[PDB]
Amino acid sequence: MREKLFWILKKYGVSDHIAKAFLEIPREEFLTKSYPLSYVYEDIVLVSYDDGEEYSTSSQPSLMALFMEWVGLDKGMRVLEIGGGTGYNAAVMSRVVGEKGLVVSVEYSRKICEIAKRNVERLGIENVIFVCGDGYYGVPEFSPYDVIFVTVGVDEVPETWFTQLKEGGRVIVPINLKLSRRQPAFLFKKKDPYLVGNYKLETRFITAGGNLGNLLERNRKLLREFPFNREILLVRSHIFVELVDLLTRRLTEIDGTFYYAGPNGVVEFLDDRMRIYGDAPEIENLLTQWESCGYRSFEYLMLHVGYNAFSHISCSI
Amino acid sequence: MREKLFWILKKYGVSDHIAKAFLEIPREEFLTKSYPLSYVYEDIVLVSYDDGEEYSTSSQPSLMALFMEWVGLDKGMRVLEIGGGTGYNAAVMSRVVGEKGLVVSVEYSRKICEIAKRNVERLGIENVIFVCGDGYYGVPEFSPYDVIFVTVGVDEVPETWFTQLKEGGRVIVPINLKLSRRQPAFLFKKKDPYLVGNYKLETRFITAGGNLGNLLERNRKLLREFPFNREILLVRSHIFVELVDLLTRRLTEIDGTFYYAGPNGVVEFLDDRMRIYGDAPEIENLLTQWESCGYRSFEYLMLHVGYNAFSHISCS
Ligand SMILES: Nc1ncnc2c1ncn2[C@@H]1O[C@H](CSCC[C@H](N)C(=O)O)[C@@H](O)[C@H]1O
Ligand SMILES: Nc1ncnc2c1ncn2[C@@H]1O[C@H](CSCC[C@H](N)C(=O)O)[C@@H](O)[C@H]1O
Ligand SMILES: [Cl-]
Ligand SMILES: [Cl-]
Ligand SMILES: [Cl-]
Ligand SMILES: [Cl-]
Ligand SMILES: [Cl-]
Ligand SMILES: [Cl-]
Ligand SMILES: [Cl-]
Ligand SMILES: [Cl-]
Ligand SMILES: [Cl-]
Ligand SMILES: [Cl-]
Repeated sequence: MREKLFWILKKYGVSDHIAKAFLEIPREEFLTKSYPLSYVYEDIVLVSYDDGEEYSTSSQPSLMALFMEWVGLDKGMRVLEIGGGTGYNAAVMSRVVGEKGLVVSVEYSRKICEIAKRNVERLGIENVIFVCGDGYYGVPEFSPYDVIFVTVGVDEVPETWFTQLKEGGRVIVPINLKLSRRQPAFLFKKKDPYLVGNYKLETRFITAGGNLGNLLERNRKLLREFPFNREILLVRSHIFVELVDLLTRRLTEIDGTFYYAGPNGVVEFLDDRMRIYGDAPEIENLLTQWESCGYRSFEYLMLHVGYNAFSHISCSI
Repeated sequence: MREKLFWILKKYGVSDHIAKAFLEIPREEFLTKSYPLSYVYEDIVLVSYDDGEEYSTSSQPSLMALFMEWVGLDKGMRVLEIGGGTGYNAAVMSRVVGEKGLVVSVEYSRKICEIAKRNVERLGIENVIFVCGDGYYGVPEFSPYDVIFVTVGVDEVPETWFTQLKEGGRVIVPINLKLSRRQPAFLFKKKDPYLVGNYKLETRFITAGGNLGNLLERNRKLLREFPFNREILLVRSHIFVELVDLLTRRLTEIDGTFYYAGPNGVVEFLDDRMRIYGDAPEIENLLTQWESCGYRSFEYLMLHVGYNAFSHISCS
């Protein structure tokens, strides 16, 4: 029953206003497959749709509640959810933001998105708008948003989301760190022209398709030919490459060699060494900042992701 | 007369092969308005043309001789002269490079250029080619050049000249500084992808027209909209802005405020600080290097002007 889930969330430290949201939405109405109710209200992930071709899951309730607590989701806010699925999380967040708030959710699968629209209608929810398409583009018509809530692993936070986010808005997002076979989730706050934030924990969301899952491939198109400049010894190169992936969103690879596709140069990353073609002073700056921060991995650094500005690292503690 | 001029050039340390060229060219043949011969050979600037609307001047002989010495002008070289005027300096250099050398001289004024052509034609000087046009473009066909010899104040050394210059080639050039309104002359040597050089002395030349005199206006068109990033305080801002003018050649201005029009951002220069819109790590690096070099002005620094590369400052 919903009561047990509500209680379990309270035990997790989830506040009353967010926990109450989970008490008001019947999770079973979002599952296309029948499960015993005792299973429906367990704090676990549930397959919500599976036809052999397409698949979707309802996320672990406590993780979603934590995400909501972390971004400070509350009454009257406007949220852009990426990876709506059959709609359960969107429905829960709709109760959190209340009647004056709004939830816009994007689902890439046409079939799954249509099922979500139906579920929203069946439950009589009037403040949840589902959009069927690639979350990469966001939904500018209903921006600005207070929060960008991502429930699918994405290669990057596209500039679209940044532009659609209010100054001071938050982004909770699981990033596909494919080069390390990991999915770290981060919490960012917008302070134009940056998203400033920190790593939170490892997550297990479905990996995104479309333009939210082909960044390496897309960035190959950004590569240009530049004359060789110089080489620089690089310690813990893999750790730095992870940081370039997260901070620049311009990392790509050709034949297994990773390259930063810069606007004025290309940086080829090798085993504890990097070759610079053209100019990439922004990469030299990240390296200096990283060195000043003890060469620690991304989990222990404050990230300043620039939009129409280069990125930087800080570790003031 | 020319005999006195020669003696003076020698007294200034000018080599014999260069000073001798001044004994072979009649300066009076390049002046359209008669002057007493005793004045013609004084070591000064003379008005060589003036129809009331347009005018040109023959530069100070010793300054030209020094320029020649500094770029190592010698026999068989190919020189691109910018700002040919009525042709006197081109003619003198033609003697230095000899029958096997060549002087390609560009003059922007159609009338003055025609006069220059008539002058070398009349004197039978055959290794001088005058081009009537904007020196901004140089003259690709006759490159590679050993030397680019500039005799007019220019806003920048365009990439065209860099491309047309041999590796190891030299450029002697007076640059129109946008802020201080001075015309310091610099000696550069090409070491792809840079022109590496140093300030030599302050000069006074006619300020170039065409694309060699409208850099601020051209760069204003390169400005783009970028979000405010951050503000950076700095001391001796004017000194730094002049270095940005010289090293980046991307300076512009609107209503008296100078801006660096960068590829990825715009830097607004204020009296005691600069505001960065978008990003300009290349400026951030020049700033750090300048501060490292003691916040000194361009006269004391080694400039590495990049072409298809960002620039750098050194002070070894
Ligand atoms: N590029 C892209 N844009 C928008 N949605 C995507 C996507 N790639 C994947 N997805 C979707 O993201 C989803 C995440 S699982 C659904 C979690 C959802 N918040 C709920 O409450 O059920 C899947 O349904 C999947 O098809
Ligand atoms: N963009 C441009 N390209 C080539 N010449 C230019 C110019 N702008 C100005 N000039 C010219 O540069 C000249 C400099 S005065 C001439 C010095 C000349 N070497 C001589 O011996 O007389 C003037 O004739 C002037 O018209
Ligand atoms: Cl490949
Ligand atoms: Cl591949
Ligand atoms: Cl670089
Ligand atoms: Cl560099
Ligand atoms: Cl930077
Ligand atoms: Cl100053
Ligand atoms: Cl001052
Ligand atoms: Cl910055
Ligand atoms: Cl520098
Ligand atoms: Cl340097």
